[PDB]
Amino acid sequence: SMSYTWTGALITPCAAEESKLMVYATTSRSAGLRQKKVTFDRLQVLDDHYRDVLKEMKAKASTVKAKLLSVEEACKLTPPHSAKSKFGYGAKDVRNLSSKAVNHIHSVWKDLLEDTVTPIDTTIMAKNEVFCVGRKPARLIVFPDLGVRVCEKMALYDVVSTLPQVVMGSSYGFQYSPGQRVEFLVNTWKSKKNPMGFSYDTRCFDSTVTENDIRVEESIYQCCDLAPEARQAIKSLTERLYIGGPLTNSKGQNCGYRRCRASGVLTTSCGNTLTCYLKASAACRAAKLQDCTMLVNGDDLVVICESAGTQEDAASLRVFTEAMTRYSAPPGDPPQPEYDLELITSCSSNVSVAHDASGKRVYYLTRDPTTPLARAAWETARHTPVNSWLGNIIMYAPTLWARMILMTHFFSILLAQEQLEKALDCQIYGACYSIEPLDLPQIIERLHGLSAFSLHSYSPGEINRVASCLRKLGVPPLRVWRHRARSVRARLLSQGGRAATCGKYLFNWAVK
Ligand SMILES: CN1CCC[C@@H](CN(C)C(=O)Cn2c(-c3ccccc3)c(C3CCCCC3)c3ccc(C(=O)O)cc32)C1
Ligand SMILES: [Mn+2]
Ligand SMILES: [Mn+2]
Repeated sequence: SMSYTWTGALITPCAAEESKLMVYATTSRSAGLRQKKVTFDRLQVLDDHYRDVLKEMKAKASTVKAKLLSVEEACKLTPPHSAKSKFGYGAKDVRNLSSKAVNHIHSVWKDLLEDTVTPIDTTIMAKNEVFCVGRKPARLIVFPDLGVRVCEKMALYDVVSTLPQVVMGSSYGFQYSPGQRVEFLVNTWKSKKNPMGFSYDTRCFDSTVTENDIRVEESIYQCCDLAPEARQAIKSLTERLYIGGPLTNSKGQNCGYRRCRASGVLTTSCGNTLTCYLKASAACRAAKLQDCTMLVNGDDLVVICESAGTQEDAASLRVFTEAMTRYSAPPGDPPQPEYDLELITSCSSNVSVAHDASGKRVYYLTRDPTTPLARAAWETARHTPVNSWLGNIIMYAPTLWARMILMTHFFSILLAQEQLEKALDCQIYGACYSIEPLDLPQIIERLHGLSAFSLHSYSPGEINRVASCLRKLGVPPLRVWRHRARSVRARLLSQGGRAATCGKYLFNWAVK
């Protein structure tokens, strides 16, 4: 059946958008191009590999016990900036246990227990994301009302935060920090006698997810030891929200129908991950890949295995891709075999090497600096909820490009404007922090270790990538950034106390 049906009505904005300040942002104006790409008929033929894998997943999920969150708990874990409800309350009311929000949530819950059929309304919107130079359309976000989003947490928060790591073990990508991800990948690579690996990424993964996939996910969740009420709500949520439902735009008009994965529900990330893991493990078996190890974050997959030779590997990946296509998930680009860990890119990121103070080799996670640089450029002009600059400084703090350019530029703009002690909002790992720039040294030490302030002798490929990137975007080269940073460091050190600590740790690399 069709991933989507459309009525004719447009996907409309809810606010003042802006598609430029080179660097652009996606808007609702481009939503029609996205609608085209994500609209198609799915075909799926399962086989005994798929079935054998699923059976093993269920046997693991059957050892998981999960509880209901109370309304109260679910209210307290609602994110502070999520969309206000149609029925008269917002995120802030939910979190402060307003009687209006609580009585309406209890009523949504009771309706889920009592009605297991009526499709549930979702709003469709175009996501506003900054990119770099061609132009890609806006991604679509599809979410139900806030009261339903609280009930999803009641039914499933304990399941989605416990089950996946038990079912997928070390392949569950979301349990790792960047350093931990690197350690998994490097250890896996070094365990093979002749390592080969590849990344796979599915072409419109949300749209490839079928009704059967979503029902299979529910059946995994029902292997858990759950309270009766939980089982009924999870079934009712599966039938009324997860498999499909109607879409309505920001102006309350009927946009169409969805018969595929919603991007804006609690189970999206866990479901996608479980479903990809299931099809990818089955596809490794069809392909007959030797000593296979997988890392999965949504539909981003790395596989690392024993090479069987050059032409053998190339053919084996074709058989893998064929199997994945039969299971409903063709790739955006065909996967390529790699014999260098550094060349495998997934979740937009890759492993690279540098040296610590003692001269020990140290592996760290990096990425192409183009999009992060563009995004930080945008937040120099405008101002966001997410502060992607700061998040990137935190997650990629050991990288050459974050230390030399991102850290430098932003502590300079902060000295200039005297905003050192002003806290900034910052979305990292699905949660919104209030970050004080002088807190960074401690945050980076906690996330990456002290070696992050001390790494040198980076790999020549990484240095050249940063350098080509600066040149392509019009930003000063690295010699300029070393000079500026000597200046920024000097100032911070004059300011004493905590700002002196920033200068000492964050810019120790600039000293002569
Ligand atoms: C004539 N030339 C210099 C003045 C204005 C400039 C406009 N451009 C292309 C930029 O500003 C590019 N750019 C950009 C930039 C612009 C667009 C996309 C990506 C980076 C940045 C970002 C780098 C990372 C921190 C955030 C600013 C930037 C920083 C400093 C400087 C600088 O010249 O000192 C330039 C930077 C063009
Ligand atoms: Mn994809
Ligand atoms: Mn992906």
